[PDB]
Amino acid sequence: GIKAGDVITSLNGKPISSFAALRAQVGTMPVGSKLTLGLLRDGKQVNVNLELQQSFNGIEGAEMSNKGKDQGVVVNNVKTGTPAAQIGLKKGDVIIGANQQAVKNIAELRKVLDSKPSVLALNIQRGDSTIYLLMQ
Amino acid sequence: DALRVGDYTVAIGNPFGLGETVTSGIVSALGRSGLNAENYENFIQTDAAINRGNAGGALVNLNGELIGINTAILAPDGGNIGIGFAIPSNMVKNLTSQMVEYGQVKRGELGIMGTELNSELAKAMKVDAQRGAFVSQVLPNSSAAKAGIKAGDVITSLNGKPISSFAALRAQVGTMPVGSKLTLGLLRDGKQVNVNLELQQSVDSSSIFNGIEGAEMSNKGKDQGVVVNNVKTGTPAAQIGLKKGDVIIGANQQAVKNIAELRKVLDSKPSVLALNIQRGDSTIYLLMQ
Amino acid sequence: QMPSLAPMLEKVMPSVVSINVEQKFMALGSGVIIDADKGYVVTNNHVVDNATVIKVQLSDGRKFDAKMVGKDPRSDIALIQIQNPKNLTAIKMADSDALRVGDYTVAIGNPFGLGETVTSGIVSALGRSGLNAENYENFIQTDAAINRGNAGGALVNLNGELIGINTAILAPDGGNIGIGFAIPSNMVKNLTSQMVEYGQVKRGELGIMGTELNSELAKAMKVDAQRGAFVSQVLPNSSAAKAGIKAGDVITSLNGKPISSFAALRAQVGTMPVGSKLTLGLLRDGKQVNVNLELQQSFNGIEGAEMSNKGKDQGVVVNNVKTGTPAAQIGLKKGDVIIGANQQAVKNIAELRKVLDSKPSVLALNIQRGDSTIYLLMQ
Amino acid sequence: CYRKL
Amino acid sequence: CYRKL
Amino acid sequence: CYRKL
Amino acid sequence: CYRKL
Amino acid sequence: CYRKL
Repeated sequence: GIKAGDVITSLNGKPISSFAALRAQVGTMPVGSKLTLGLLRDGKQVNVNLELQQSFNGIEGAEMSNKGKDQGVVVNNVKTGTPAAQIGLKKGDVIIGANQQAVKNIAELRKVLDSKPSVLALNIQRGDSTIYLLMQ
Repeated sequence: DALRVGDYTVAIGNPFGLGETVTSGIVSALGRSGLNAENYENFIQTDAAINRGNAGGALVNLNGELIGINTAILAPDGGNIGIGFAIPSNMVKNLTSQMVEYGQVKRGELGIMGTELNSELAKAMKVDAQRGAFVSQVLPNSSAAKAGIKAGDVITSLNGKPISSFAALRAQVGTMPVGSKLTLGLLRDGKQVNVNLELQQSVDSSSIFNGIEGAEMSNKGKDQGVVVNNVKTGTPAAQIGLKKGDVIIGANQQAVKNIAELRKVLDSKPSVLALNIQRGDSTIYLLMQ
Repeated sequence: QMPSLAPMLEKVMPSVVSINVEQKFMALGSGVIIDADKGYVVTNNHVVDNATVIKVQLSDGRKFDAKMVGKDPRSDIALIQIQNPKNLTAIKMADSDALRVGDYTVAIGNPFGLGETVTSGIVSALGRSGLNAENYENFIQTDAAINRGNAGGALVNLNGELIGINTAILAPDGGNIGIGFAIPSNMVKNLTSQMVEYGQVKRGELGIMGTELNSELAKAMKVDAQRGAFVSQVLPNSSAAKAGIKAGDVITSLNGKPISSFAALRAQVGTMPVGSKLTLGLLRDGKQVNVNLELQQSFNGIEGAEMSNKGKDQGVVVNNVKTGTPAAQIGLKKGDVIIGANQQAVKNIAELRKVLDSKPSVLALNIQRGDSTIYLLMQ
Repeated sequence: CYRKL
Repeated sequence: CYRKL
Repeated sequence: CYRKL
Repeated sequence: CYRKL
Repeated sequence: CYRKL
């Protein structure tokens, strides 16, 4: 519940010297650190608690959503900016087989990507016509 | 297709307009491609000396039978340094055979896609051969798919003759008539299934642009007009604001409802030409030259 | 019926490769397999030096990985070993000394990376040198086309037998002008096989100093030959001295083979391993002198001083130190007797070995310079 | 790159 | 750097 | 007039 | 210029 | 410029 135009004046009760102080004073708290600020929006001191953030088991800028009956992983709608986007991936793909080895879930997918295949030539029914895809 | 890396070659041509000069050498290597990524390259490499003006010259074996037409060299200073490149006679005989009957080339179409099979892919894909053509995409309703071409195969044979590279097999096929029939050896899971095939058709519109090419325009419906499905920004046809979903009649008081009706009068070479395109209900104009 | 090289090349192209090497640069080049079972490839040192990774790609497509085995920047031969090698093809050696100017040659390599390329030619000349002054070179010269990336390649005769390794070319523009050089097989044989047994090239020298023999010297000193090797001084206590070569001698033949130039012989024997025996053909006072020789180097000792035992369990003695050596810098002088080192009473050089084999960062030697008792410090 | 055939 | 001639 | 390969 | 060998 | 906290 921090909106624009506000001004931060505390950090766990301690007055703050500058923004570059605060920038540092939290660049050193580990991810998920919980802190409580002091705030100024239009002449009112409001106290706000918080938790840091980072900057189905996905792989290399993607999103691996499982599918039913142990047939293979599935996802649509991959973000366009990833290195997993310039591979040729579109919205709406399935999983079935991996490196002449049948992959039927995320556990079978990692047991392919665990052995570090430089080839990564894996694909399934992508859309409505069977095709083959490659990476790395 | 009988040449081997080792046969002796004798080149002919006219370097530096001196006249008919002969050179001797050998087939340095076969199936060379990629020095210009766009065009179809299955170059025969010869150490026979070749310089400026040798192009279109004959490369013939020791009986004097044409095995190639010399087309390129590799010369950092523009002088032969032991590398000549020649297009094989079997690709040449095919295109000389298309330019006689048709006057142009009937661009053949198979219905697959692929990419050069390196030695890495065959390691994980558990494929036996290291050089081939990996059929990534099998296009539907295509004559290629009709033969049962699998997704994830590697083409390794063409008329029982092995294949050097994809861009060579790609080149070896793009030099053929629209109604030819050829065989391909495969390697699906360990079975070398050879399948016959046929190519199926493919009307370019960059020849109507003539320097202002920006995007792809075809024909609409029952000649209601040209087509603008193309949506390109920053192209030679972009500053002139040709956006999507807008074709009309035509320019300079010309009734243009198809691609041909446009070409009838555009090629009367007018000084300035102004389309009539209409977006939604808005009838606008748009000028060129 | 037309003759062709395709029958010979069909059997030989498997034995040439292409190699790739990777602030940090990425290199092209060519190599050639010497031993199929172990996967030994040879190439030029100037493609595989400063190599983080070495990637060999055979004739058929199969990329592999290789590590270094030896190197020799003085002749420019370096050897790699392919990792996890299966189904390899070794090229057959030839004896370079059978080469003659006018013979036919085939050059296989990977020029400009394009792929395995074959180029034909003849033996332009032999025994060429003088392009890199401080280098061992007995080059074969060929008019066979050779360019960048063809280095470390194969020069084989019409029977596919390896006669030499393509190395350097003379070309002002950066493209072959008809002058390509190659290192002879027999030198490559000597350099490679040394890297497998010893890991490095151990190339001790017999002790002649001297200079080229020119036609002007032929007149001044009544010498029947115009090209050879002239002996200034022989090193003392060297094989050259022991064998009875004297100053003012002229070397005309090596092992019955004639010599082209002093710079060639300087290279042919620079690749021979330590202790190799040989026979030279000399010329003193216009008469044929034939000699027999054995090359020589350039526990029971230490870096600078020579230590032997003395008495029963008393301790080792430094019997001579050469001035300027490391062991003379640490202060050890003639006559010193070592009774203890690092609080460990020493007797033989064997109790000293285990102490020294600890490789400690410091050495406190309980020596006895004369009658006094002192300590000496090293490392 | 992508290749068409 | 390939020249065509 | 000095080159290497 | 004399070179050892 | 603008630096994220």
